[PDB]
Amino acid sequence: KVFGRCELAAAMKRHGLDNYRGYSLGNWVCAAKFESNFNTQATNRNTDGSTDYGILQINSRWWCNDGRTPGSRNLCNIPCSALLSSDITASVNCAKKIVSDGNGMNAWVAWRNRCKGTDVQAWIRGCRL
Ligand SMILES: C[C@@H](O)CN1CCN(CC(=O)O)CCN(CC(=O)O)CCN(CC(=O)O)CC1
Ligand SMILES: C[C@@H](O)CN1CCN(CC(=O)O)CCN(CC(=O)O)CCN(CC(=O)O)CC1
Ligand SMILES: [Cl-]
Ligand SMILES: [Cl-]
Ligand SMILES: [Cl-]
Ligand SMILES: [Cl-]
Ligand SMILES: [Cl-]
Ligand SMILES: [Cl-]
Ligand SMILES: [Gd]
Ligand code: NA
Repeated sequence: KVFGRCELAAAMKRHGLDNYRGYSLGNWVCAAKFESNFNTQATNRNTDGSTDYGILQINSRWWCNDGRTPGSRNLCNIPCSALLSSDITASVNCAKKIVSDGNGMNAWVAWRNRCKGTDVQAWIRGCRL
């Protein structure tokens, strides 16, 4: 599923991601745009052989099982395919664990380089939320 901006904002808010760990909703929407272009089915292979999955490009090295990242962990206790569903619940629940792990949203490279320090409220501007 390719979400619209306000559609994704509403879903993230409903699932409690807004202000989670102090990160306002626009941070999460901005991260999703640059990680996945709002596409739940996005997948991208990393240099080390892990893969990133879903709207927030969550990494099989630590967070989900894809059966092809030998030696990796599955700290969200999910198949990585659960992160590709039209329903973002699993991605949100796993993102909450990631952003709580000490590094905050710096875990998302596209967020650090393209969202951090910007006017992120622009990403939710105009939406009814
Ligand atoms: C903040 C960094 O630590 C992030 N971290 C980098 C790698 N870590 C480094 C280390 O923990 O020294 C080694 C693996 N780490 C072991 C563990 O955490 O117990 C599991 C994955 N972690 C889970 C987490 O950290 O909550 C996510 C990635
Ligand atoms: C192997 C190293 O990770 C040892 N570690 C070095 C420092 N870590 C590094 C990191 O976790 O990235 C940061 C603090 N760490 C956060 C956490 O672990 O959740 C708490 C203490 N840790 C608990 C543990 O790791 O079992 C012991 C010391
Ligand atoms: Cl929309
Ligand atoms: Cl915001
Ligand atoms: Cl694996
Ligand atoms: Cl594990
Ligand atoms: Cl933080
Ligand atoms: Cl990570
Ligand atoms: Gd860690
Ligand atoms: Na894994």
